Amino acid sequence: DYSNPGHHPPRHN
Amino acid sequence: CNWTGVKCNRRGEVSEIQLKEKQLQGSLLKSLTSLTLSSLQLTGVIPKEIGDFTELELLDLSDNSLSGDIPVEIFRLKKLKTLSLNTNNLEGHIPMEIGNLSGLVELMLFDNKLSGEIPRSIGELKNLQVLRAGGNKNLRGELPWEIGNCENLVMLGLAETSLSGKLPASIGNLKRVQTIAIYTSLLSGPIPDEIGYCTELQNLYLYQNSISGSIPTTIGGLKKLQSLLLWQNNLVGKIPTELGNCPELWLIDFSENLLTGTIPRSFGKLENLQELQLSVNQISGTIPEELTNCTKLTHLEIDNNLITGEIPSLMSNLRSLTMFFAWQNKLTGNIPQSLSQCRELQAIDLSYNSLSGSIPKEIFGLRNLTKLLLLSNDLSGFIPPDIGNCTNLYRLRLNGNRLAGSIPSEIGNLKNLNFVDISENRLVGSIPPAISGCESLEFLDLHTNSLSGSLLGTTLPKSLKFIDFSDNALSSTLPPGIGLLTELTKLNLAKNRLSGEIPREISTCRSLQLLNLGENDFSGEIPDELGQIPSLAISLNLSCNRFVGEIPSRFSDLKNLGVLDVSHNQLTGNLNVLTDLQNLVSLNISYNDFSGDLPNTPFFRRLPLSDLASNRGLYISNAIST
Ligand SMILES: *[C@@H]1O[C@H](CO)[C@@H](O[C@@H]2O[C@H](CO)[C@@H](O)[C@H](O)[C@H]2NC(C)=O)[C@H](O)[C@H]1NC(C)=O
Ligand SMILES: *[C@@H]1O[C@H](CO)[C@@H](O)[C@H](O)[C@H]1NC(C)=O
Ligand SMILES: *[C@@H]1O[C@H](CO)[C@@H](O)[C@H](O)[C@H]1NC(C)=O
Repeated sequence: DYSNPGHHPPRHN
Repeated sequence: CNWTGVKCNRRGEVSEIQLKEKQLQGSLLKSLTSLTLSSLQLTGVIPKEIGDFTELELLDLSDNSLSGDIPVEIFRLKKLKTLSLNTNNLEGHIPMEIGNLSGLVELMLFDNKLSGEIPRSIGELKNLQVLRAGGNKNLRGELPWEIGNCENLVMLGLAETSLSGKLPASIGNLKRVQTIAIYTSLLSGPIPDEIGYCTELQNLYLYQNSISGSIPTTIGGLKKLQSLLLWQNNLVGKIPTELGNCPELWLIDFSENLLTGTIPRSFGKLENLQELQLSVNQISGTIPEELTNCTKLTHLEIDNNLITGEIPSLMSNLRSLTMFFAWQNKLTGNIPQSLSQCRELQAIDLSYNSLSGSIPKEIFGLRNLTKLLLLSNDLSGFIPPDIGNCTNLYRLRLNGNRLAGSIPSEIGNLKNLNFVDISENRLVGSIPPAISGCESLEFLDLHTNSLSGSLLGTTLPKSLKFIDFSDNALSSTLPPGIGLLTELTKLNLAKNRLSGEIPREISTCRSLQLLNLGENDFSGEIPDELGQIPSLAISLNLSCNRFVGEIPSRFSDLKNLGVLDVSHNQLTGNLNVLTDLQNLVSLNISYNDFSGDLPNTPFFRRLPLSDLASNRGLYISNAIST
């Protein structure tokens, strides 16, 4: 649908 | 008259038609004021004759398969306040004649095949409230200057389009706009300072563009501002202090920019901030203490920056924090025990810093912590026995530190622990039997420590898929009970003092793709059973041991092995058993007692002559013509 708004996906180790 | 879907004017004239969810197909009286044919699976062009219903105030064709252009004639309908064309296959330009719909309020073009530019004519629509054209991949060009003329604009979104250039200063004229969403587009240049004039702005989503320059200071004058998503752009300069003046702001995401300067002290005034993401920037300074005043913060991600100093103790004041990511910074000092007062913490990642001292035991009292990632620091001391208290611990990485002493037995208490990496520390003593109690343990990496003693099949939990004990002082014999681990994929025991024969029980680990026994004291003959594990695919490393005898004939069944290293042993006989392994990329046979001839195949010819020179009798032969 085109994506809904979202934040930066968080990355961890 | 009264039939379902049909509505009538008081004079008895057909007024509205509404049809939905009837799973039709194919293509598709003038008093009509409202027409909804929606979610009908309709195909074909929009009939050009639509423009003929002079009384139409509403047209909803959305959620169909309609193709072709948006007929210019659609714009003959002067009384239209709602045009809903979204979720179709519609192509072409948005016609200039759009400016002809005087009282248009709602315009939904989103999720189509549309192209070309937003016409300069939108400026003529003075009642327009919502314009959503997003999800048109080829909608292109700059947002026209004339957009500043739609004074009733509330919601604007162009997201996932090819919209480009700078946002016009005109945007500052939209005094009623609540949401500007243009994200994952082609936008470049600076956010215009005039955006500070949009006094009703709540949500600004500019993320995933090329936006450059700095974040305008004027954004701190938007008092109704709730969410600011500007992540993954080219943004430069310092984070504006004035942001601390937006009382309603709950979400700030600046992640993945070029920002420099300091995290502003003024952020302490934001009483509503739930989520602060600064990840992947050039931010320096220390985490300011006033940030611990933000009482509602759930998510703090400051990872991948230049932040220095100590993690403040007053962090205990953030009682709702579930997620704290400061990894890959310059943080020094102890991890504060007060961090354990945030009882909701799900994930802590402090990896890749200068943190020193002991791991404070209190952190292990957190009952909801799934992820503890402390890897690559200067941490030392013991792993606290309190590690057993941490009930939901799933992923634990302590690797790359100075940790000393024994792996505490109470780790056996953790029934959800999946993944544990303690590699590269100073750990001593034995791998504790109690670890057999971690029922969920899959990945276990103890490599590069001082661990010693023997190794028991009883000691390891049978769900393990990955074991790396390499580079330790481990000794005695590889236990027969190794065969109890049938899930085990990779097993790396290398650089230990391990001894004896390889137990035939090894054969019953049927998932094993990688076996490294290298640099040990193993002796005797390589068992035939070792060739009975057809899952061996990635590597078999037997090198730097005392193995003797010949390469077992069963080795021909190693049809999936890509890498084989037997080098630096006492092995004798010839290589014929290996000649048919078509998938073997890498063969190290050097420093053995091998002898005999190898065929002139390009494979063997790729073997270094120095490798044949370190053997007894090895040479490449040429076959006879016959
Ligand atoms: C982990 O659990 C242990 C055992 O229940 C806790 O140790 C006890 O703590 C209380 C005070 O809170 C003392 O009265 C007991 O004498 C302690 N017992 C033992 C056997 O040590 C420990 O505090 C918990 N750790 C964390 C980090 O919360
Ligand atoms: C096999 O083991 C030795 C000793 O640990 C190691 O140095 C060598 O690189 C390994 N061979 C391969 C192919 O990885
Ligand atoms: C054997 O050869 C492979 C490939 O050249 C190499 O990676 C490995 O280090 C070698 N083994 C030893 C013991 O040096």
